[PDB]
Amino acid sequence: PLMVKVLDAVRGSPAINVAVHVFRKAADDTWEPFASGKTSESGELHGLTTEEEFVEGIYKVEIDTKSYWKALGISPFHEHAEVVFTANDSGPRRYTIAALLSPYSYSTTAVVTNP
Amino acid sequence: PLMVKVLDAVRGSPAINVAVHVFRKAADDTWEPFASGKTSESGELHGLTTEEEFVEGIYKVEIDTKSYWKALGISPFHEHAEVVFTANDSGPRRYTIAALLSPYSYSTTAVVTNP
Amino acid sequence: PLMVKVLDAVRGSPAINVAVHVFRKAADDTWEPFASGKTSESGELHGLTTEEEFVEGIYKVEIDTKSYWKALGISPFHEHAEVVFTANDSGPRRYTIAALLSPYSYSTTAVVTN
Amino acid sequence: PLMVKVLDAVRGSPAINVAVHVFRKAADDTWEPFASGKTSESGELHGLTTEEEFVEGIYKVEIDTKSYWKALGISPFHEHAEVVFTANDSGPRRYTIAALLSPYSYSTTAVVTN
Ligand SMILES: COc1cccc(OC)c1/C=C/c1cc(Br)c(N)c(Br)c1
Ligand SMILES: COc1cccc(OC)c1/C=C/c1cc(Br)c(N)c(Br)c1
Repeated sequence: PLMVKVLDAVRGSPAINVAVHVFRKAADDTWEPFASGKTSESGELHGLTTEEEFVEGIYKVEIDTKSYWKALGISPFHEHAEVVFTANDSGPRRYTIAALLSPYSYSTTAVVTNP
Repeated sequence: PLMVKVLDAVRGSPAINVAVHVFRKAADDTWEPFASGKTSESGELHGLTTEEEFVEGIYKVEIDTKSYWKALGISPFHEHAEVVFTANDSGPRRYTIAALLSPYSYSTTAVVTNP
Repeated sequence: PLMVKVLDAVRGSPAINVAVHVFRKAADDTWEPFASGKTSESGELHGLTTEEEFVEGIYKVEIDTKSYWKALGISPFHEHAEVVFTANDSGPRRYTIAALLSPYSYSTTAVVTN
Repeated sequence: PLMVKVLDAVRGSPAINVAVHVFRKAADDTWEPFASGKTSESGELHGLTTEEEFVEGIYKVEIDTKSYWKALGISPFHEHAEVVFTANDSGPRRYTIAALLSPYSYSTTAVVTN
């Protein structure tokens, strides 16, 4: 129900080995760790959560772009890219969070489908 | 060897039923029709060409964004999005041309892999 | 030393009257208010800080995209757009943070000049 | 009535000295030269046309991205970036075409104002 896709706008490739941390806003308004992983050789990260676990809430998907660029050699502008959204508030949906990375820029989109 | 992926930044969905026309620059410097198709329900268009057919050259992938937006109801800025690139000049590669559409904007990227 | 520019990809216009909040990361890892404002008719927000106050550190620029879309009667995906970066003195002097907004997507870049 | 703004997503800067060629679609469906120039130090190109000359029609703005990247010693994907649009009098008066460049990608938007 939650997938992340990351592309590299410099290389024209998937962004591989990108760390991703997901948080969910708690009752007390803190950001609780929810899940985490790394993108694959295809720039994809699946298996973050289950439909049972992925309840309604406000989620933050933090993509560790700095760590990606620095592992490359390369000094980027942003600390990370954070994507924050309400999920599942009209029932369960499947979410793909995509990001396209450059050293001083990124774009992000969502694909939301109703299974 | 040539795939096209189109997303809709307004709806948060694949861009379905988008017409795509591919041209290849000829010896005489004209743009010859090469292939064409429509995106699927997943916003993807496969089956445009074969490795045999997809020789070295300068290719133009014209994504008919205006027709997409107008079929929607909706009056957009651009006539189309054109993606022009040299392909296969270091031997065969697989190319994915992606576009993310809004009424007054688009972004495009390439994913190039060596099979 | 710090400017924000916001554009609207649906209407082909500056994004006007967008709330923007800037925070600086404190020693205890919390985010403290730094500057805020609303974008102008040109989608710009100037006058956020001065050279004196804008010291090296980690800053967050939070753009209230949800309220922007809702005011236009459009349903959006994101709660906000967040741009988090380090200001570094050995780089050029002026930072412009730009964002290009759509309901389910945004783009952001930095223009850092001398 | 027509301005072009080009930014560099790798270096976080204006894209300076980029060649830009503007064409207008002729009655016979060919593209005829209209205006050209090179972006300034601020990544801008002004002075392309006048209100008198910039009549309704289909225009193409071709940004020579390949030469830009090659001059920086970087290998790029695209031959150029093409932006094709109709100018319509019943819309706002001034058109700004912006582009944000990376070696294997670009973004473009229009800001159309009165
Ligand atoms: C879900 O997204 C995908 C899934 C599979 C394959 C894909 O491309 C090969 C994509 C592309 C995503 C994408 C994201 C952003 Br942001 C921009 N700007 C662009 Br252009 C494209
Ligand atoms: C008219 O545009 C401008 C005028 C003055 C200053 C500007 O930034 C400092 C801009 C930004 C343009 C812009 C274009 C794209 Br395409 C994307 N993706 C992004 Br983000 C931003």
